[PDB]
Amino acid sequence: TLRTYIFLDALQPQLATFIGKTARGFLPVPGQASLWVEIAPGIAINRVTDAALKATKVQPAVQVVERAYGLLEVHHFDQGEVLAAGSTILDKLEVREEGRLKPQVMTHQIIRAVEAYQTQIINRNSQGMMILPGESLFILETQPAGYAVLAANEAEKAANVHLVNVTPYGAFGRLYLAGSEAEIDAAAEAAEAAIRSVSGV
Amino acid sequence: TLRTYIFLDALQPQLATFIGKTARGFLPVPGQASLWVEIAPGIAINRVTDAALKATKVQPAVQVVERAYGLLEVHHFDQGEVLAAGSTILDKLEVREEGRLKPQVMTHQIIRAVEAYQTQIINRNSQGMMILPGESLFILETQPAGYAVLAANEAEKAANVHLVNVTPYGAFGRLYLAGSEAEIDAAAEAAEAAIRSVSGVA
Amino acid sequence: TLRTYIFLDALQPQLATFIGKTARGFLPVPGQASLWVEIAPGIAINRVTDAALKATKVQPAVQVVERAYGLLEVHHFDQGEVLAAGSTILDKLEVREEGRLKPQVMTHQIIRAVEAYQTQIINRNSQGMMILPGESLFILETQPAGYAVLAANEAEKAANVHLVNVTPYGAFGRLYLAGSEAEIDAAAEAAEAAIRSVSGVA
Amino acid sequence: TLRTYIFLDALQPQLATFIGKTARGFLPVPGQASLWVEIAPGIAINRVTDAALKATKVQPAVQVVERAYGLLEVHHFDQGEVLAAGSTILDKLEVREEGRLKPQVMTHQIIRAVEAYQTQIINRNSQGMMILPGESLFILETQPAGYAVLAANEAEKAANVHLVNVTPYGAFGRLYLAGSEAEIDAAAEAAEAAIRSVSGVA
Amino acid sequence: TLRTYIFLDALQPQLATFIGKTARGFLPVPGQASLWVEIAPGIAINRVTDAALKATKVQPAVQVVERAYGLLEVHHFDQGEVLAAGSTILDKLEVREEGRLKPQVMTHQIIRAVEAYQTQIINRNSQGMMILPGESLFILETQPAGYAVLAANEAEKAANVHLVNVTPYGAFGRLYLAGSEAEIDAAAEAAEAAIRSVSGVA
Amino acid sequence: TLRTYIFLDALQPQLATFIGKTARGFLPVPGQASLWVEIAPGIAINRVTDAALKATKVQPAVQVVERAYGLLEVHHFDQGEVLAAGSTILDKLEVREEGRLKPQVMTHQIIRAVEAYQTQIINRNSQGMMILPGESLFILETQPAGYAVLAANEAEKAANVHLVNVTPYGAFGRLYLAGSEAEIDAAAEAAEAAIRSVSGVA
Amino acid sequence: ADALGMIEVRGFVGMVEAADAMVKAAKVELIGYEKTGGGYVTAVVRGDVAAVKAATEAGQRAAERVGEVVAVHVIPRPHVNVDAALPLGRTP
Amino acid sequence: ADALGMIEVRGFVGMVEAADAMVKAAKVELIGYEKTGGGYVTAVVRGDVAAVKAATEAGQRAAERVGEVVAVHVIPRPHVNVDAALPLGRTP
Amino acid sequence: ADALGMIEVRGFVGMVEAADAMVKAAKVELIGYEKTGGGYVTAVVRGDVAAVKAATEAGQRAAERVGEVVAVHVIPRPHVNVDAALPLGRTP
Amino acid sequence: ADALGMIEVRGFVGMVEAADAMVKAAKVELIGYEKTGGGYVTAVVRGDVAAVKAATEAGQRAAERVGEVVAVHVIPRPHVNVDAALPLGRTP
Amino acid sequence: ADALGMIEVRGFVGMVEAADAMVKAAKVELIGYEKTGGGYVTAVVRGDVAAVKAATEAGQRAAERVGEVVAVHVIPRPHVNVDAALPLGRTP
Repeated sequence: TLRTYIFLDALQPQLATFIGKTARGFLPVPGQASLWVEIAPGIAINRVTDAALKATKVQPAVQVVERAYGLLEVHHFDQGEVLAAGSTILDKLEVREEGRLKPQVMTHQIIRAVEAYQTQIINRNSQGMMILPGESLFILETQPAGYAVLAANEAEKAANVHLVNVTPYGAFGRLYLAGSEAEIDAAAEAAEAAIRSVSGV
Repeated sequence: TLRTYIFLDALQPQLATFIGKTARGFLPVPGQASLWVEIAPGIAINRVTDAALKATKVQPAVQVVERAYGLLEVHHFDQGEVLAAGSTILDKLEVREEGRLKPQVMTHQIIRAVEAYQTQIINRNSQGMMILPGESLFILETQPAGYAVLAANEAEKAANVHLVNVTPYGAFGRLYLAGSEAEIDAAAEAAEAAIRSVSGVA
Repeated sequence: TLRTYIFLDALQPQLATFIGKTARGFLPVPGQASLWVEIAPGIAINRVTDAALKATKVQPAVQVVERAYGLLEVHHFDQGEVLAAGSTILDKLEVREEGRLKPQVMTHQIIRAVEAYQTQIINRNSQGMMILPGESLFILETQPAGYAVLAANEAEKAANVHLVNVTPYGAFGRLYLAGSEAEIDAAAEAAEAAIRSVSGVA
Repeated sequence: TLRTYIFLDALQPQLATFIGKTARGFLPVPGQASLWVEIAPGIAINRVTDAALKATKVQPAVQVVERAYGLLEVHHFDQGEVLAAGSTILDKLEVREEGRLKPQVMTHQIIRAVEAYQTQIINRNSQGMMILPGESLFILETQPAGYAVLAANEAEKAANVHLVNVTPYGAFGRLYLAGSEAEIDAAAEAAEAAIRSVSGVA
Repeated sequence: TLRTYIFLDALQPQLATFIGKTARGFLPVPGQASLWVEIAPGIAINRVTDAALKATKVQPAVQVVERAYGLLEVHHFDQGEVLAAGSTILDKLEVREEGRLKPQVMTHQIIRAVEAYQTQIINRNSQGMMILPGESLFILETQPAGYAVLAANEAEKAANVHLVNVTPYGAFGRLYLAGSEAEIDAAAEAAEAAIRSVSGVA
Repeated sequence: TLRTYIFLDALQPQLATFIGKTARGFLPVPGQASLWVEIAPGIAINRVTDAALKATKVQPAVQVVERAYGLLEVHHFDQGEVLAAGSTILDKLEVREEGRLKPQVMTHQIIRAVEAYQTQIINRNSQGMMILPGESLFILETQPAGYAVLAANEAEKAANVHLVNVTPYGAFGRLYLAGSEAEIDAAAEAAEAAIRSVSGVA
Repeated sequence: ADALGMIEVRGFVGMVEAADAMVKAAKVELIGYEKTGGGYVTAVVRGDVAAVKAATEAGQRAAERVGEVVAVHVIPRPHVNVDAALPLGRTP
Repeated sequence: ADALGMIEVRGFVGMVEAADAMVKAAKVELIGYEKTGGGYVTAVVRGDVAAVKAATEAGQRAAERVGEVVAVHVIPRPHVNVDAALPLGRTP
Repeated sequence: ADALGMIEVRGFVGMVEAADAMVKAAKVELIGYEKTGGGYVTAVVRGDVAAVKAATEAGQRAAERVGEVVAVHVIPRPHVNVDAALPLGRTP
Repeated sequence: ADALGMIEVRGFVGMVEAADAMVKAAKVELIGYEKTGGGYVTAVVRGDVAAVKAATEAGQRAAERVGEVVAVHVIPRPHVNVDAALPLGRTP
Repeated sequence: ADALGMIEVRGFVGMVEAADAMVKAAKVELIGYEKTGGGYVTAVVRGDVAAVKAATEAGQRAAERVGEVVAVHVIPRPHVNVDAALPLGRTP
């Protein structure tokens, strides 16, 4: 059951840096074309990874067999190689581009002027950049989970924010973005437009 | 969606110590009033935390984004600040006291004279005080998970027990309590009376 | 609520080694008879553990209270002692042999000649033995989770493979096996025949 | 070079619980005679452990192979078996009883009525029981680090305390104890009278 | 023997955020006056911490008893309260202001246009903000280790850089700063001019 | 000061797998020429890494700035590229080939027929392949710590054993190998012939 | 009943430092202070026997640094006629 | 159960003055006395450890005035096998 | 059957501290105490020879701090006539 | 199973005095005796390891005075294949 | 079939220590023992060739401590006529 299929054209610097900090695999560098596949059940993603690696010469970074599901990331400098790996992944699953689920948006909010007491909690439980007291915050949950990296890529692509934390796998993909208020507002507009501009089921 | 809203009059010593051991935030001291809010979906708890911290001068300890849910603890020495924070929390969600889910008691057992082979497993996978071999054990699961801290507060308040483990977040909130037989019996009676005295939506 | 009850007559060496590596409890050695009980809710497995330890002199290795469920392992050198512990476990739950859930086989695939880029990810994310590049991989998911130890036990018993990983607790029990092509094929035949030979509730 | 050879003739309950919570190998149950061996250098402890296991029936729990201090714990019900394992360990090391170092009480402090702000740091960085605010705290550093378990054993054997933490390894041996005032005073007196009454060569 | 005694009169925000991320205790907020005491030997810092907490209103975050040293951090909004805690700590240690070791800049090295192959190893072994590929890196080690937070405080106070990782405890105090070229040059100039201008005993 | 400079001209599969499991960087695959550099002091290895990455097409996996030492592992398919990175690292350090310390085997023990109680402690404290009970064990320590990977590489290159654990960094370089008796004898002979046939400063 | 703990310092400053250090170092209750004239003021804490034994020896050790301590004494059980006739804060 | 304290005086007179001062100085229970013959008698008090450490240290000084104190010792936690086989007042 | 262990202390105080340290250090059975008059009492533990050899080395070590130990001895196998004629607790 | 104690004396007189002193000085069980010919006989006691370490050191001390002791050795845990192959009295 | 390992000790006690150390240090089978008179008993282990070479040199080193080792030999392939006539525990 295909839950998420998104093709990132080029990884932004903070997104590639966060993926290389938090992944378990061949870590990406900024500027590479990426791909994210999340299927159900969680162990057939090994077969998906093997199909992609037998077809193309992409390198995988995130391949996490989760509680119920499984997310795969593959990447290469060539968009043609990454799209060929994606076509092989879709041909192995016997589905197409529209077999994925359309990402629901559970909660999107912009928190103005986050106090110090909340920032200490938020970036004790983060893995990327630190949010400072007084800076704004954008939160975002997407079901299925694999679209939060799409939101992070298209949010950093159109603004100047801090990727605090993104959880690309699990029940709900989450997203923490920090920065000034106009930049958080533009990043929130870009991220919501990028999530709502994806077809699915 | 409000799942848990429980107000604690005063944190007992072992409960405040366990929360300061296992919390991610500003640790509580004993004697402080407390407030546990668990909502769904688990990222709006940041908006709830921001509302409470803009309103009052309370200090937060536990704010854990779970797989599907989100918990919040705030605390302050004065009870009026914590109650005003709770009123601001309920106004942000536009719900009331009774909008919370009424907690089910899905397991309550008093395991008496626990052998060494079981105690070593139990307090290999706990954080609080260590249950000894031969002592008793009270177990508890409450759904939603945010009422296990109410059970731990009102169970330590009425007996002399060891808080072996409490887990206020997840699909089921768990509670481990050790001590002598009659004191575990009194704490079990107090905790079962405390969870069943909570109004809410079934 | 019973979900899994499987009696292992003898732990194979790699399975006993993996359980002693990744268990929180008294470590099993090879040659011992094992027993795996997984019930719901997650905290009544403490009562099941106490019942087994008060009845017999069996010794527990895995007693994991999961999010929504709870797993139990007990073991001893004597199959009669382990089966008496199992009889007391089934008498405490007031259920029978067939009260367990019949395990579904939700995915079984033999991935032959696994590339290096996949093996590095797999045995970065495993605890047991390591898969090398070029070796075949057998993967398996069973629902409920407690039958993956039966799958691993019989698959090592009828072949010569490497137990890369097995996760006997959770929503889905997983199994990773590595080795040569014919031996992965024989282990796959043995595991797929050993899971489907389990009676119980569909 | 033999540093620490101590024979714990009876594991007290909180000490056995702490060893089972922080143990690596086959964790013990109380009432067992234990035996701690720490040598220099720290790679010879595998041959020592193998000699003890081929000689006797003992079961090892703590066997740490760190920088050049090799710690080994073995235990069994039978004190004869534990002394036989210790004799085989001393024969395989080709040393005697008195080749161990005489233990050295370095720093013994009793901190009366510890505030809450310090207890959160103390038992956020502990493994055993929790120190509650207001309770007295006894800390202890001994040299070599392997005699801290004798200190914890006799300190629990005398007075009714809480074993907060004890570090049997490293360059120095920690011991954190918590309770009331007179009980911590009696435990500190017994631990000091048990450490420096041990024969050895400084 | 007192090694480090530095009084951070105002915590800058990224330094306060990093201390709250990596501290075991009561987290500081930006604007508070902080203090750092590092002594040798180690476990006397418990009595030092208790003396400071009984004297003043201060509220500690980093209190790490270490393999050979011991570090303490206390902080409060009132700079007079923090300085009175420092005077109490100096009186309990029976030393004065100038008894601290004068810090020594060992290795200041500016690495420019750090390639993406290296940034992942830099930040995977860090806790604070991530270094982006192409940004300059400043590394710094001072002896004693407790003055690295002074270097981090003054480097954030002068220039506009990202704090990657500061390690105030150990044999030497690391400091990783990221940012653009002129800003790393200004922050390095401020850190050099802030460390070597501290009066002490060499 | 150059402690360890060894050029692994081909990574064997289990060594490449262990490095991919325990590396904080970009993972290697079998067949690549590796290169290990260990220096003193510990933080010059960042400038060394920068120089190597700006010079050549190599890709780093292990780069650990430890308590006192610093390690670096670069690797690429082209052995000329890896030797050019080695020449760049030597020219940045301003040392030569023979400035490395000559590695000395400190301990070479074979612990044939390891009983299960020792196996569980060995493989709970390891990352590589599991050791099964009854199999032989080869422990090894080399000084400096970086030559243990050369020992593991040549030992897997000659015989057919299981790699249990190797420690490339620290004061001592450990190596645990498991297999049958003749295979462990062959791997021990090959690793001993690998270590002491390396020139350098005594 | 509750055990009795007394510090007598010639001087009001040395008594308050004693009365501050006794209630910080134990769970005792400072009930008041007695002014017997001549510069002698006397602090009284009153808790159980294990705490007042550690409070006063942390009260005497803290009050010798600032003043002149006259007498320090710990009564483990004062008689019920002592508390009923003398002002020690537990008068029935 | 409770903490165990003992005063052994060679002579019945110094034992009772030890026993009279122990029950007055702290809240203990004089459970009895053990004649061992040859002029030795042992007064046994049994309360919590904060009181019996203060009772027997005051009961010794009252018995060093009139008698001949042989041994003073306080056991804070006597084992449950001691309380069943020896007469210390807590035999089940 | 069981091995025999004995501590003899001139005084009831040093015998109970001997009897406390024996039953805490091993899995023995304190069967009683023998009063041969003149100020002598004899604590008798009786278990297996693994335990009573290590119990009475703890009973000797603790009673020498608090008294005058007369004699410490362990019999690994007492004869069938000794237990049937002397009061050692295992008389059939 | 149980531990294994052995005294080998060149001579039947020195074996029986070795065998009699082992079963008196500890709680062991003399399972038999092995006649390997040429003057060598071996007394085999077999009990727990705390007794067979005390018995065979008392069997040797009594046999060196009357005979010629060849070998004394105590096996604390003999392997299960040794008791299945060699006649030690615990053959299943 | 399987390889053949032998320890010959002048004395029964040094053989059992040899026969115990061989089955612990490898996966071998102690098939029996041969009493050829004069006090020459001989332990025979029999397993695969890499283990019996490690069993005997762990049994030779262990039997020289307590006995008189006469001969040690390991046969990698004993011929099928040897196993049919001589009693090596694999008689067809």
